[PDB]
Amino acid sequence: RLQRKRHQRALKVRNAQAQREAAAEYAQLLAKRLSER
Amino acid sequence: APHHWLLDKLSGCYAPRPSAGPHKLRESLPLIVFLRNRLKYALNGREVKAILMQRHVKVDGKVRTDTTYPAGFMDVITLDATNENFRLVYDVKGRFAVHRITDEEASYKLGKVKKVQLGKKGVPYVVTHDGRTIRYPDPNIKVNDTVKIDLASGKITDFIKFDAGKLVYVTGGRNLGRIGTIVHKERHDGGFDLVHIKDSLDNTFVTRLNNVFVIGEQGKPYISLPKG
Amino acid sequence: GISRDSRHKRSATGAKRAQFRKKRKFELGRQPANTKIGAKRIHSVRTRGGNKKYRALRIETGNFSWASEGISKKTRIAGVVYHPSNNELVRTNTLTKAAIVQIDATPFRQWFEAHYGQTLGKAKIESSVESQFSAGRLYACISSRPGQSGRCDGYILEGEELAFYLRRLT
Amino acid sequence: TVQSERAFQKQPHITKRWYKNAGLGFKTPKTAIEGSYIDKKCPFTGLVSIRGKILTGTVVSTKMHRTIVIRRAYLHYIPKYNRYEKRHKNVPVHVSPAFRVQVGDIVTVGQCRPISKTVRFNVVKVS
Amino acid sequence: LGSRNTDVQKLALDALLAYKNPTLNKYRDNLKNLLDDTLFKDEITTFLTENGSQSIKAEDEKVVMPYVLRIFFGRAQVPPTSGQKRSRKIAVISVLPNFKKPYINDFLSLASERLDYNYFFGNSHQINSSKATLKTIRRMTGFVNIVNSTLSVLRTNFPLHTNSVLQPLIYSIAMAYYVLDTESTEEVHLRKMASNLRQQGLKCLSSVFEFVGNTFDWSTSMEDIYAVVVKPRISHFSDENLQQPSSLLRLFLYWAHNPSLYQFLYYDEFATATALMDTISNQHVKEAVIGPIIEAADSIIRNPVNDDHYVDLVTLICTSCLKILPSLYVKDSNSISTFLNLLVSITEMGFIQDDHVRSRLISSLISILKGKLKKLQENDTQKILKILKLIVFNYNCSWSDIEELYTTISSLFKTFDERNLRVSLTELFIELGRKVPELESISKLVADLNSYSSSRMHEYDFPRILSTFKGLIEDGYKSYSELEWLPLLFTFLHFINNKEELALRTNASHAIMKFIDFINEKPNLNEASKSISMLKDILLPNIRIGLRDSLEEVQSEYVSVLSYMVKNTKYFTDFEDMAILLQLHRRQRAIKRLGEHAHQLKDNSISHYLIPMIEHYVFSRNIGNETQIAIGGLAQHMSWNQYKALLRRYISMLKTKPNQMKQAVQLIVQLSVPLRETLRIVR
RNA sequence: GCUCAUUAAAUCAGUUAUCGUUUAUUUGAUAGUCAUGGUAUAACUGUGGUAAUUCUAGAGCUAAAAUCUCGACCCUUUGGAAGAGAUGUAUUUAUUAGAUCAAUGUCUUCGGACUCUUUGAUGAAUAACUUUUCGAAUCGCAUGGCCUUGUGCUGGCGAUGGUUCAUUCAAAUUUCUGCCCUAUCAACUUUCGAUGGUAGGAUAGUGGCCUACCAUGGUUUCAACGGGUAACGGGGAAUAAGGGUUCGAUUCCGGAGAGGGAGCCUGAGAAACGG
Repeated sequence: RLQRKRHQRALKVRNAQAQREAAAEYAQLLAKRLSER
Repeated sequence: APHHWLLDKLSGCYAPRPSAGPHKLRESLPLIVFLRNRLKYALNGREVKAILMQRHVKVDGKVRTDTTYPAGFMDVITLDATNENFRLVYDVKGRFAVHRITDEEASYKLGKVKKVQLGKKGVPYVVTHDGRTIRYPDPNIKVNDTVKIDLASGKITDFIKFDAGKLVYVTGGRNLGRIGTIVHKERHDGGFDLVHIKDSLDNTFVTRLNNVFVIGEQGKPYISLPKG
Repeated sequence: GISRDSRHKRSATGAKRAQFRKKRKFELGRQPANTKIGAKRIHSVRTRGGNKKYRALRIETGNFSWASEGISKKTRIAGVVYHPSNNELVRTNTLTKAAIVQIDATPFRQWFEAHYGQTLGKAKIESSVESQFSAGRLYACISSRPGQSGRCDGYILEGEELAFYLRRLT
Repeated sequence: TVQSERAFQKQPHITKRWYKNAGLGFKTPKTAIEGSYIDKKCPFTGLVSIRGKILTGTVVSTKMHRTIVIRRAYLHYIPKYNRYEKRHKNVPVHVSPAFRVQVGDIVTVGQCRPISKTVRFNVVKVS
Repeated sequence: LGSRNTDVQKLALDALLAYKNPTLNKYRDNLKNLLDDTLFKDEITTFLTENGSQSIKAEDEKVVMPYVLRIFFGRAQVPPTSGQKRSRKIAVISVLPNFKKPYINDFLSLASERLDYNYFFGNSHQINSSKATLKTIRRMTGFVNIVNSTLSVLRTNFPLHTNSVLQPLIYSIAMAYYVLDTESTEEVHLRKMASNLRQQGLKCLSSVFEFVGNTFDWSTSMEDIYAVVVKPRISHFSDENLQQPSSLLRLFLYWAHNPSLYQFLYYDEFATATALMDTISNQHVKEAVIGPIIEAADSIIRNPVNDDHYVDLVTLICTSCLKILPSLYVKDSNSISTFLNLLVSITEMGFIQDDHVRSRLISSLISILKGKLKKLQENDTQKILKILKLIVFNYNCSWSDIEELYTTISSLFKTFDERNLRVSLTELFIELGRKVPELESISKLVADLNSYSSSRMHEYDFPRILSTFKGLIEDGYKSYSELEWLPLLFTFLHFINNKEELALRTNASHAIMKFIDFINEKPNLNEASKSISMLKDILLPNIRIGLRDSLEEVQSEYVSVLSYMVKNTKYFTDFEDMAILLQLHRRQRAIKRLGEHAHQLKDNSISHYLIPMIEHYVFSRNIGNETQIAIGGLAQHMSWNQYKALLRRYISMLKTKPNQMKQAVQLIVQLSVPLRETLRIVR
């Protein structure tokens, strides 16, 4: 419970730091490659 | 049970119907007839199931435990027998053909794009024939072009435009896969956009636009089509 | 029990009613869900498994726009005065699409004073709508189909939209 | 004039008249894109989309308002008779108020989310 | 009632119902429906709705005003974590606008009673209650958010009492500045909250200036409000507001727009003007931020102050006008229109009237003449013409600077297209000739421009133009007067654009022949080449102008001019290398007998003369077939680069123009006929 | 699943589009702005009735925020650093959009002015609401960063839960073609709209499908409409029959219904013989 509230608050920010950084990661791949065109 | 399965009439009354998946059902193929009926590799469906559960085979980089996964054009099949790697290919004589590929050409897969559309939050995407969706594509690709997929990510390594002069394999229609794969393109009444193909035996014959499969260049194409 | 099926009709030649099927679940021509004004009532209708249509049976307010500045507030309904495709629909006071219905757009006036600060002669708009802010009975159409939306939406009529419609009023 | 009914019409367009490119090698006449008729069922500056099947044929009837009848025909080869025999099947198509279409008048037609139970095609180019 | 708990709200509603009041007993259903969260929007639309059904009485709503406001503020004080709670907050903001004016003052004082502003009002500017509690910050943020909600609903109706609304907002603004002054690096959450408090307070203050305008007399507390502005913001205000038009910048811009608050900027000791000018003079400023400064100076110019230090504000604007000369070149269409209008307003005031100011204005007019007015509107071109006329109205005149200005004016007169703007430019040149000392050719060109403008005004001056053309034919205008002939070249090009029977075209050819004879008489390598280069610049563009035009009279006049110019001048080495030359049946026979059959190198002379006639024959049947044979002779008489340019012109016209594709291909095949013959000869 | 049923482009075979639609299931992408204060339903005994049902009533007890032309810039790009930057979809209507350059050029006064098929790169979002979402509900492993030394703010894989698109089997209409004797039936359709226009309702959706008000039209001697078919006959539907002349055999096949009309019901499936 308290241990489960540890893993809940850990994972809720873990996919936040994973996906939304990856959201900007291929966004900058678009930005570098649009400058190529 | 049609003839592109390349299965004998003996040993089976009800052919295994393919399940729902990333391909049209007519050129679909379950992995059970790929192993125990064309590779002659298993003997019963129960060990075909045991092949899938013990995860020594995989398709397109995913383990994909299903008896009736439909298999499309030149899918990458990964097996663990002397680290061998397999790819399908189409034959002129109305059948299927799988052959050994090494791992460098197994890393990519050259696939035709189906449609292109601007998506959510203003981003563009593109879809292929195998259901794989690639976003932020090349803006210079059009309908009936092709793309290489990474097999680790879904992005682009290589791409060529549809044109008149380069190797554009044929798939579907009254014909099914003649080697030589190019003359040119023109229009027609009713739609049904005319694509002509000239073989190595130098005969020209017309097809449709949905059968476009740009496989490479004269000399070197990107696919490892074997020797007959 | 209404039919939306295509084979009930006559052919281009006028073929004589070949009588192939009877009615199934798929061509279920639903009832005409005519509404009225009053306290808001909602019906949820399940079609095609997971599509939830919203039948608006009674409705009292709507989201009507004013295109000259592009704004829309919530306005209390008053009553329909004209419909193009029907006349007894007006006497029934049932609000379908494109029906010309009165409102008392007091918060439109309240927004106008909160954006300009000048009274309405008791940057500018044309004179034919100054005839009825004093009356407080502003005309508006219906934009969305209320029978499946479960919502009432429209816009205020604008310039020539009056000058063609009070011509059709009289 | 254009206003001839009990309701004003204007397409929502998903410049005051949004040009829409057909594809399939087509371009608007200048009368259509600077017209005044609204006509949301017309394939240009309207919600309907032109795509798919195309056909060309000769107008045979233009007697009434905003749809016309096209005679398309072929010297149809009956195999047992070894004879090309002309057969016409006059299909009715919609006509937009951008092309002053009379009988004769070779044109091109294509499918336009078919309108009323026999109108399956729509004019896109005159000649 | 002020608590955010719903059970406390229901307990207070039971306390309100227990109070002896018959109107509240009549409105007991209204209190229960407002307490019910499921009927929260329904109670506003029925019980709280005025000018409709189920409205309260006049005496009943006046007595129950504080109870209704405390319930509404308690609904507002609930946190909007949920979407329904956020929609309840928006409905609470919307329902407050239709109650009353004094009830809105009571609800604002109720929010002010929740906060604390007596200690800050008692002190001059110090935060005496030095408590940096986040709860004190959150209470100030809630009152700021409620005021922002109130300003959003009632943007021209939200009244503001000075002691109630303005004093607590200033106290919240001063607390945020005191929090930022005490902002250590440890309390990151408190520093971030005060930053949002400063951002919300500045937007609320900008909205308050936007809401009041000329309504609320804000001049009573304007001294303390600007004291809060000068301390927290004006430390590095010019060094900060440079990304876009800032909240303090828009507050200064609205203070610039309002004449009463313009005196409030004048109440400050020119600190706002010095900050605005230095932000305008920033090294890496943005165009959108600078554009607000230009509009603010235009409002200051259009509305001069009738008070103290107004000339000091005018002198600060004139010093900003000195910085505005290096500006207006690092910037859309509206920015060009605003920069032109600000320069026109500065010239209308005439504050920069010094000789060194006019020297910088001459440099500014040099950059203005450098900027071509093709993209700009004709009114902006007329405004630039009026601004230069204002500089011409100033007596600051030179010789070398006037000569560079006359060269730009002659380029402007040749490129002039508007009838009114060319009339103003000719009047500007008439003013320029009178203003610039030792400008007699400018005065002569002013007489030439006056006859040109009178010819545009009426057709009777066409005989006066012909007499002036006869006078210039009798001239006498040598290479020294080629600057006057440059205005004559612009006038001839203006006549070339028109169709006045080519009388000026033949007279300018006679004037060029007289000028070439004087240039041939003057054997100096500088002045004769300068007249030749002026002739080469004015004829070769006119040859290309005559190439595109269908005026055969212009082409025949150019043919007679080029016959005499090749015979007399013949100066260039490239012209000497190309000097291999000197109805339809006569044109075909002359083309076959020309030097194209006698030369293989003269590409430039053949292309500049015969290719326009070949294109004219391409548009006009037998002549086109004869031109194709003439093109083949010209292709054998051309160079490698010129043949590729003609082929690229032929190939691109074949793809684009569907007029004559086969004729262009036949011309390409005739061009390929000499190319294949030369390729086999090389092989 | 069972028995009775032939209407001759009718089913059916497909040449095709569904940017006009639906989709549980198949894949591929896909977000963010008090360790239950709280209701859990859950059963149980304990007497009864009724001829009688899986008939039944009543009683008690279960520091939730990162991003920026980025910047005043400094002192280096390992950079950091003032702060007008503001940053959830779902429905459901509106308002605003969704070119020129470095030129392999002619030409130049040998700088570089005349800069798309003259190197080459190609333009043509939101203000409101609704009977939103509360914006990882779970889980197996690990037993970490370091003092906030507390049963701590912690993550490496979290397999798997959701949101919206494309694909997929599922059909819905529909494009054309593929059939039999016939003109000793020449006109038929409005004699259930017959043909279009627009609007509205309904539909998952185009739709005369239906309704409203208009205009009167549409298909034909190239045969519209009409008489014949155990259409147990057709369909390459299907291997073959290693010679039973052309098939011995394989299957699709024409529908309605669960005593009979009438209406309703849930499911991505259906007017169910599982109400």
